[PDB]
Amino acid sequence: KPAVSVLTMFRYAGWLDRLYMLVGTLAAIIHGVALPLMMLIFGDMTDSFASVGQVSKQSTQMSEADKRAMFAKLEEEMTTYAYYYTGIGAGVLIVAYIQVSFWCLAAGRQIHKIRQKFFHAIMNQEIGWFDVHDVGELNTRLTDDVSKINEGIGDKIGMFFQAMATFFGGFIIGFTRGWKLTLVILAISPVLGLSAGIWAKILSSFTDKELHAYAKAGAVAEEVLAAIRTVIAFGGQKKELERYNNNLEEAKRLGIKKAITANISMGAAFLLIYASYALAFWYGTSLVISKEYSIGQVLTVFFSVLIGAFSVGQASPNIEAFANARGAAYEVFKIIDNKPSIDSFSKSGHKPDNIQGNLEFKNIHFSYPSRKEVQILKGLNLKVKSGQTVALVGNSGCGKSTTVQLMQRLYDPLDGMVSIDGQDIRTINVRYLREIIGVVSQEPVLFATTIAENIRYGREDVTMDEIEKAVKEANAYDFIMKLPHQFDTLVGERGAQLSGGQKQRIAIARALVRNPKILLLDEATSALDTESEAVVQAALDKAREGRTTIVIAHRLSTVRNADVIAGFDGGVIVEQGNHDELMREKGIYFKLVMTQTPPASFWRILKLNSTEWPYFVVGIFCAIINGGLQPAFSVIFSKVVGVFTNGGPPETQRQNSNLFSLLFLILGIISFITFFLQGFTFGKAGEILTKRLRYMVFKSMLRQDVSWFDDPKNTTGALTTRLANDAAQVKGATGSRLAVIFQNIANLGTGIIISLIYGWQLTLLLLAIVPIIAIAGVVEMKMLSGQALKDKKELEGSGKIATEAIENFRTVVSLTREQKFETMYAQSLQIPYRNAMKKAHVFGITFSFTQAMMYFSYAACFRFGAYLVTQQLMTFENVLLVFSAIVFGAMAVGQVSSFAPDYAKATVSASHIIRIIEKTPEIDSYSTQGLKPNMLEGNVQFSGVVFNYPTRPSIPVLQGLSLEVKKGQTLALVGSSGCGKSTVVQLLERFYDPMAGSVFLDGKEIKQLNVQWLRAQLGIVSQEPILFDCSIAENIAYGDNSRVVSYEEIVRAAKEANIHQFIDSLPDKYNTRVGDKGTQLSGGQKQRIAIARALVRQPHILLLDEATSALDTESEKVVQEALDKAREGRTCIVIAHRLSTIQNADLIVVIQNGKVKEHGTHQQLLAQKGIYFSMVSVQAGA
Ligand SMILES: Brc1ccc(Oc2c(Br)cc(Br)cc2Br)c(Br)c1
Repeated sequence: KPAVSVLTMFRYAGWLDRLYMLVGTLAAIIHGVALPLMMLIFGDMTDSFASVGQVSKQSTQMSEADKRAMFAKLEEEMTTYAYYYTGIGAGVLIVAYIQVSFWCLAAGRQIHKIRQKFFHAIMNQEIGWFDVHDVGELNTRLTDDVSKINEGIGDKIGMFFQAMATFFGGFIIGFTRGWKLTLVILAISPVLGLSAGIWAKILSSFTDKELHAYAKAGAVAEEVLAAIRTVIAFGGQKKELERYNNNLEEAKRLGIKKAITANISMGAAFLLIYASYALAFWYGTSLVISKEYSIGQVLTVFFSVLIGAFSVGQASPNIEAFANARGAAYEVFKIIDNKPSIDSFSKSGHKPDNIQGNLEFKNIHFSYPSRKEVQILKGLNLKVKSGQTVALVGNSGCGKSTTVQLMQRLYDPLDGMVSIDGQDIRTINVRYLREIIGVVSQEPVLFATTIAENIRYGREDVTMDEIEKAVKEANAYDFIMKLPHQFDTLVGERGAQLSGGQKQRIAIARALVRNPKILLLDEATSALDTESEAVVQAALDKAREGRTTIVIAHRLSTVRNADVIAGFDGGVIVEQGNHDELMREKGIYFKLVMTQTPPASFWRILKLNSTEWPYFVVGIFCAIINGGLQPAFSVIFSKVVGVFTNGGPPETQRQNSNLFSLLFLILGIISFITFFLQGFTFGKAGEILTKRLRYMVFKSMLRQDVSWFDDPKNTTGALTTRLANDAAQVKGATGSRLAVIFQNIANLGTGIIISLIYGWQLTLLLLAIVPIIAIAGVVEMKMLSGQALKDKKELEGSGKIATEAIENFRTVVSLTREQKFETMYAQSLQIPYRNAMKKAHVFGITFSFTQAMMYFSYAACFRFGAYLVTQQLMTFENVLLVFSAIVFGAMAVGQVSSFAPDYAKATVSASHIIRIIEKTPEIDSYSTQGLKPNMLEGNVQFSGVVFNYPTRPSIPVLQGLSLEVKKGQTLALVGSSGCGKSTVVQLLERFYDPMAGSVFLDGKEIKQLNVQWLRAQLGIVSQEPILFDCSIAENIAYGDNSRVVSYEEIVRAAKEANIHQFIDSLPDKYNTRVGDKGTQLSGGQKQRIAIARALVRQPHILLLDEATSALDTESEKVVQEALDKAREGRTCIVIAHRLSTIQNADLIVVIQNGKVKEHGTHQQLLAQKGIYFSMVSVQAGA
């Protein structure tokens, strides 16, 4: 919404840039003007053939006589027109180069300047300005917005003016050569504007419906694939597929409905558009029979106007290009034009010599940019004498840290003054002030360059001698020399990551080359390892003694030797003095002392699509007819102008034109009828295989075993996404693109034959010319993408050293050396500039070439069409025919190149989808194999089990685990931590087979047992029960599948679980809808429901996995009261973390390191003393 003055935007264009734009825009208008002229001549060529076309047939007496006057007229005329044509082509060749080159030149020249100025502006902002802003956004704002600006002031303007030139130029010629047809042509404009308006309403409204339509299915898929382990446990994999299939079934119906309507729309629209012209032209005929117009003039106006008419449309994008570029320039120039109070690029203010370094802080009230919300310094008084070293101590607020902030004048204070020597800080030059102050900060930063270079950021003029003394005076010499490459090493976020204590010591060296008279050390020892801390501390102590210093840390080791110590409470300076005095004060300081002590041929996807042998042949046959039908319109048009040009005696013409125009409208209706067909057939044929594919994928997906679903690669979202995209994308490829690709090859084919047989060698020529301009049209785009990628690569290097400068900014400014990064940025940019210059010459040449190639190619159409061909008996009516036929047949091939990516994007999306079906699991629930034992009573043996999770085969969970539990008794399971407790239940559900060892139930190894039948006997109840959205009766009935469960049966289970209070309490009762769509309830009820479905199954085995995990107060007491009633009739395993409620358990088992450690009945483990005793003691105590 905000935008910029048109004149400010160009403020960096002067002298030449203004001229370039003037010559370019000029040439741009000449260029535009060229096309409607070219069409004007196409009238005069017509009148020439038309005068001879009328007189030639008017004879029917003399022959040789017509070999004289006619041919002479054609000779002089055609040569004239051809000469002019060759003229225009040269014209466009020149202006088209001038157009793009100059504008791109201006663009480059300015954007270079914009970029430099912009970065300079970023570095000039004071810190309070950064504190309030997001640096990341600002950098992305550096690289993206300047690009928008460049796009707008680029050759797009030239294009705009070329377009307006064709539009004006079109409608002028439109009006002068006649006022009638133009008005008649504008008259039909609203209709075309109106039909394409139905499209923006249909598309936008229906696009949501499908996104709404599948949103119902992909919801199923989301609550399923999220709940997977549950549906896997309860084996609802047949139902959860059935549901998805039932929503898919609707989606396809809506999908076919859309297919019907959208094609009706497209067809009807097209028919309106073509009827609309055909009337303008037939109206154009009605005025020729009246001898009001010439048959060539009808052309001249009818072309010029439609050209100019569409030229409006072709300009519209460049308007947007420019506008966006204005709006993009607003926030950029706002930084450039913003001026700081502080600067630091300013040359102003005193520069004292012989600074003795006497500092004082007077009544300083300050607040950081968070402003009125907080005031962190309320008053203040502090002096520090020259050569002394003062220490600042405090509990919190780090108002300590603020004084170091004010002393570099990063912020100016609200009220009060900071005084270096006698003078107010604000009277001294900012840069020089920063140059007389050294700084060592808590988190040290090193820019990416050599150590010498980072030290060279202390001062730009320095020699390895001074570097050496500096690092040796920081005692950083010894440790870096050992490092390879010596001072030439690397540092940064990338490469050569070092000890912090070494980084700080390079930082102290950097600070030391500064030879500052004032030192600020903030926390520099804090957040550092104890051993190296002393190493650095020594350097700090050696860094002072030449200087006056203020230091802030939480280390009261370094403070003692400070000449003065200062405490803060609430921004108010409170205690000051030598250490001893402060202790004698027994105040804040003392208190703190005591406290701290693969693209490939995939046919099989089409083989799946072969489920329909028909609906393809229908569409294809139907589309090829449509292909053959298109050029016939050109044939008509050719003979409408043809017979009319070839007329001879005028009486017969008027009756014929009617016949033709009638036929054409019979063809348009036959075209509509074929088009809707080729649309609908493919559409339905797409929508059904969409179902088949999504079905088979979703089916194969429920086949895989928990091992797969654990993968970081596959998460619920990524799968729904993979599920939608891949299925849409293959529909696309077998969809419209193919129908069209066949319609068009048919269109060129049926055109090329007609043309070829009519014109001998006329066509053969056009087929030499067209492919070359096409290819030449492609190579340009290749070069374009090439240059684009290259420049992207090059400005990226610069933006990288920008990112460094502005992300680490508060440090660079502390060191000054902003001019450094300015210069570096500048040098970096210099390559894309010299590049951007070449870009213009290239862009220009390619464009001009592809225009010229078209105009000269036009000259060849007629010069050969006349002369050699029309000096022969071969005729004009045909030359027109072949012009249109071939030239359109080609432009229909233009659609091939456009649908090219739709195929690739589809095959890649097929690539995964054919694999996701074919992948098979280790444990497949689908295998009907497995024993299905007849004997009821459950036992469970875990023997010698070693298990590692497939995702994390590093730290093992189970190593040599062994358990046994008899029927009808509870096995309590305790652990130090982890899924060691929980993995048991997973393995009994056979989510996994163990690596080594084995687990039996009835004495049969489950590994050889039927996977499904196994899980069918299991009473799984987990931490967070996931309930699908549906009647709670169904969430319960989920407990048993392969059969519909009785109402009284799901009642009994809700009676069991103690959930009945709710289920009767509700208005709907058992038909109420749950899952946070229809209704919401707390976890206790959800759980009791999960308990209900657990024992609807009438399992022989409950599995209670930390069932009380999320729960509170009486809710626990009631759920536990349900679980406790659920077991004791069954084999049970309870890993519950309430050991108070495990006290009554037939066996308790303590898991340690995946081995069982302790086991026995409660009092039996209580009789011992060890892990379980410690477990029951700790949380009974706490
Ligand atoms: Br009759 C008659 C036939 C084609 C005409 O222009 C074309 C041409 Br030429 C080609 C196609 Br495809 C569609 C139309 Br509409 C006109 Br104007 C009148």
